Amino acid sequence: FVPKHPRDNAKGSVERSCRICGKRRGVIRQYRLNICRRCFRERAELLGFKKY
Amino acid sequence: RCTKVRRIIETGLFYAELNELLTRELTKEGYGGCEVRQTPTRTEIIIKAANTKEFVDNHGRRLQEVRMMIQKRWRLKEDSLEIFIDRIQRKGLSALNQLESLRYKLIARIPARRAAYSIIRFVMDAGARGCEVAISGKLRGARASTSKYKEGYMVKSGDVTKQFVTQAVGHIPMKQATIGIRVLIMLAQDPSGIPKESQPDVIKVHEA
Amino acid sequence: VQKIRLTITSSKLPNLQRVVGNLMGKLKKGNLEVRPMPRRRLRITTRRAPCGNGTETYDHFELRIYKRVIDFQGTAEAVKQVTQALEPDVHVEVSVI
Amino acid sequence: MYMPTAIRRRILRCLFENGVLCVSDIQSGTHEELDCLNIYPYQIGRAFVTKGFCIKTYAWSHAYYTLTDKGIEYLRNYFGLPANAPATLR
RNA sequence: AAUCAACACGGGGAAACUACCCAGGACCAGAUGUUUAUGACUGACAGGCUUCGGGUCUUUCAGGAUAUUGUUUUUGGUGGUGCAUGGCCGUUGGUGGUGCGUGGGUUGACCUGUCCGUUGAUUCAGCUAACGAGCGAGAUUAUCGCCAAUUAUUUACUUUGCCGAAGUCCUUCGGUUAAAGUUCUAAUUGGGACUCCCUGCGUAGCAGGUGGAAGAGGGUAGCAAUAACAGGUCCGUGAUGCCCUUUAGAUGCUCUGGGCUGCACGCGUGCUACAAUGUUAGGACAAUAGGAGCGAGCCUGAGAGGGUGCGCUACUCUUAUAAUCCCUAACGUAGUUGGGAUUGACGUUUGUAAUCAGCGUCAUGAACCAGGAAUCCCUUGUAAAUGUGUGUCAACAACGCA
Repeated sequence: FVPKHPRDNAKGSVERSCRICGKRRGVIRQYRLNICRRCFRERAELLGFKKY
Repeated sequence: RCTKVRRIIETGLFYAELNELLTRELTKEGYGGCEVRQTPTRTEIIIKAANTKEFVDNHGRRLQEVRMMIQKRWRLKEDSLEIFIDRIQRKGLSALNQLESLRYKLIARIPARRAAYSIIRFVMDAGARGCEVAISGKLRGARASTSKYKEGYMVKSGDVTKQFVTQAVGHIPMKQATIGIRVLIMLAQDPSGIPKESQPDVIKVHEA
Repeated sequence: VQKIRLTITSSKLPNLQRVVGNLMGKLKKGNLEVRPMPRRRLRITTRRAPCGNGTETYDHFELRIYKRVIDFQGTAEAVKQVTQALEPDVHVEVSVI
Repeated sequence: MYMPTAIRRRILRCLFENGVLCVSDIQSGTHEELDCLNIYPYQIGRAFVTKGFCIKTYAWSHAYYTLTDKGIEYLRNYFGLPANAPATLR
């Protein structure tokens, strides 16, 4: 366990995953959401985002 | 100590995790959404469900399983968290509740006709202008094929969808294949009930 | 006496306009003297298809942030009473100057 | 799994005291409340479930372990405490 | 993934991780159903083997039931099947369409309702064995443009008054909790445009005109019916059926290194040019974003860069005196001060790593003289030029969204 390669500023750090997804394919870091897009768009209306 | 941006987004992200949590606990109690009140030191949350007795049985032990699960997750202090419950009047017209009734049946091997026209009758008699029920996936054959059962009338377009139309999507895993359940329910406007204003289609002329 | 600022923030405008009415209403009762900040559109522009298939179409998701600032001279006794609205998705930061 | 002995007790006490422990779904993740790797509470949690001492509910990459009737009777046998004896208070 | 509807698409700008692929070496996440307190299993100093080692090995100390052996099968899998499926999305087609109740026609599939002008429109008008209810269209929502109410002297400004500096008799700057406000600034509630008005044409409406901030859906978006495509995605998911993998010399997970960047060649989207309506040198107005990371001012160095870290939880502080254009010079029709590819070296930043990253410096100074047959996009603040933010991001945009 405790993977020894550093991962400070790195794509596969554990912060960088989609929180819901657990996967990192297509991540939204802006406004500190840290959520994958497919994962995002299922549950965007709950967060208070809306189409206009 | 946050920005004016982040206090909105943290509270949004709080709510959506909280709501996906209380899908998976309160399936038996019959969940119907919630509201979150945020204060710097105090948090008050209204859970809403049909079977309010099923909480209060065993002198309110079931709520204290949930309340610790919230408290330990976000590491909030007790006293500073303040959960209530409040009952659903008219279970007929809430979408998440009636989804669960159609989920309850199709596990226990009722035909899909009879499962829909159970709830689609129960919605309309309770008090609603229309409702639609879709049961998408694999019954009988190797190909999947779509049932759609509708009554009343059901508005699909514009802004006026968002105000009037309640809806709820889900799925049932089975021995054979993954079905999808899907129930849209349109409402009547009340005079200041619990929508207020009428549709932008309709107008009413006074009598002379 | 430490002329105090409220700073009222919201996602939704109807839920805001209740709280502004109350916190302006209560300065009528207490009689404290009473003194719109520009709103943000947090636009996030995700590609709406999951896979790479199909014509590249993009949903636009604006979260809106309405923000108002009341402020007044008030003596710490009177201000404790006014602060205590409680609405969904509204915030009120108190700020001493 | 090999746990060390001292960390093992203060998990099963944090289980017994609270009733619900939360742990990140992700393994090799530092754990709050009790400090350790997040493999440690997670892998013991599914051991209890097989025997049937707790219920697992999973949401948003977070695992919740709500402790049932049997596990309350078991952990009095383990720690050696009189009955009554957590977070079922009213 | 392969016509449109694959080919700057998978937000896929891969130096490691990401990562599936290839070469080595570890780990057990071996859950739950005979051995062992007289040590089941576990951790490691130095020096050997070795890419590097408590993987192994010569030594020999540290812990303490969390077990071992065999039997069961959990769980994990970016393994296979999108021709088993859920959801989501593109498309047929955002075109004007779709089909119920009762009645009538037909043996019946089925039809009628849903048919001579008008509209973007099954939009209205009117015909009429049909009459009446729907859904889509419209309405509504969002913003841009014009208004005047409602607030604002420590988050925007203006006027007047004070105190400064120059001018040096009235002009321009900078400052001010100091008096009055709202034309600029910010954003809530309402008003506003309806083919209403006039003239032609044909009741439905159409064309022009006056006025008007705006005139014919005010502009632009958003939302968008039923019915289907074996179109896409099991490489987004604790969405998932079945198949096989778990014989641990693993298709689980992880460490070091390498790949996805390999080039006789063929196509797609783009970028920069072929100059003089230009380049070179010197001089002289934006908007939308984002930010407890942005990074003020002042020093250091040709330059890139470096040091010190003021303000700001933001209409306050900051990225931030944009670039075509304009005005003085230089050049002179040449593969030329056009063009800036490809190569040699030095000076550096980011990073565990520069071996295929970016920036600077001096040298090197290519193909290209407007592009055959073919094809694409576009009607007004549009095309074209011209920059700036943002997404990815430690570092890197010729790309996407604004």
